[PDB]
Amino acid sequence: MHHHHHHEMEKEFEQIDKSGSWAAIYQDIRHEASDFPCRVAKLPKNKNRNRYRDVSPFDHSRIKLHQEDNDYINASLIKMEEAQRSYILTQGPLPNTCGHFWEMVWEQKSRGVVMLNRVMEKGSLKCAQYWPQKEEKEMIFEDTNLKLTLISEDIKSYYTVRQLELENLTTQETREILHFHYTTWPDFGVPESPASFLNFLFKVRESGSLSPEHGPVVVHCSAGIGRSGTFCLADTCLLLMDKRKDPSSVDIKKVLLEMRKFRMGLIQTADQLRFSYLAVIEGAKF
Ligand SMILES: NC(=O)[C@H](Cc1ccc(C2=CC(=O)NS2(=O)=O)cc1)NC(=O)[C@H](Cc1ccccc1)NC(=O)Cc1ccc(C2=CC(=O)NS2(=O)=O)cc1
Ligand SMILES: CCCCCCCCO[C@@H]1O[C@H](CO)[C@@H](O)[C@H](O)[C@H]1O
Repeated sequence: MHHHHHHEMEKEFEQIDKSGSWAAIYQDIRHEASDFPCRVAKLPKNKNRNRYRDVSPFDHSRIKLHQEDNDYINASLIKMEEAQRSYILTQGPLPNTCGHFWEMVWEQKSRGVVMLNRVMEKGSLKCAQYWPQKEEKEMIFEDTNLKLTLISEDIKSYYTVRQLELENLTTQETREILHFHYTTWPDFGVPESPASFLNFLFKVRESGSLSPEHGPVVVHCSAGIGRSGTFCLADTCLLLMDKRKDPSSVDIKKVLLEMRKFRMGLIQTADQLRFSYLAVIEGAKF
């Protein structure tokens, strides 16, 4: 990628931004977004497994738990072919689905978990605390054979990184799970700056949590679509620029619509779309 690519990219952002065109672009994405059945998510017995009735995983891409009783979890597999990366986007676990959440992490062989929301937002519980606190580092999930222990916790200004140990109580196998928690990303909003977001994304990448040597990273916010979608779109577009002969050929609208074939509503505001674009052009420099 040469300087002319950077030039066109930056000029384009400026042109879109100065004319406030994000609004129209975002509307077109919403208007063209695909729709597929969500029959399983809507089954009566799955009512208490969904945080929002208007946010469901499509049947074709939903993540199935390996258990036979009820394999449903509100989670979707976002598989980006050209970029060669898979992500699992899920809702913030409910108190009764924290076990399911870790069963998914175990079954999919994930190494990292990216959390982009806070436990309480706008006065209500938007995500059950599914990881241990300092005073009780050990957790055992009801109706599961999984134990979770907090090994380390590093609290920074805009995010916190944790090392966790997940253990299968039946086989005694233990695995290191990295928790990347962005603690200052407002609901329906954007990160404080492209720099903070990029530092976070790069930290996730450097850990190996996004490598094909491990299962798909699990990403979530409250509904698993707005902030989670922004995070994944930026990472994927960055991947495409590093792989393509001509990085300026990346079509952000096309890429987002492709991701939306896997999970509904990815990116919830025009400003989040704008931020994704900004994060990509800023990250392209690195
Ligand atoms: N759309 C939204 O803002 C959020 C989801 C939403 C939340 C957050 C975000 C995020 C922004 C972000 O930046 N990141 S993010 O976390 O992804 C995006 C979307 N959805 C809602 O608030 C909807 C009510 C609604 C429906 C349609 C349109 C508007 C409101 N509320 C519910 O679904 C609660 C509810 C769930 C099940 C039932 C039930 C029906 C039933 O039949 N039985 S029941 O279980 O009681 C009844 C109520
Ligand atoms: C997510 C980041 C996507 C970056 C895609 C940038 C595509 C640049 O596109 C180019 O921008 C130039 C400057 O306006 C125009 O003159 C060119 O005709 C146009 O093809």
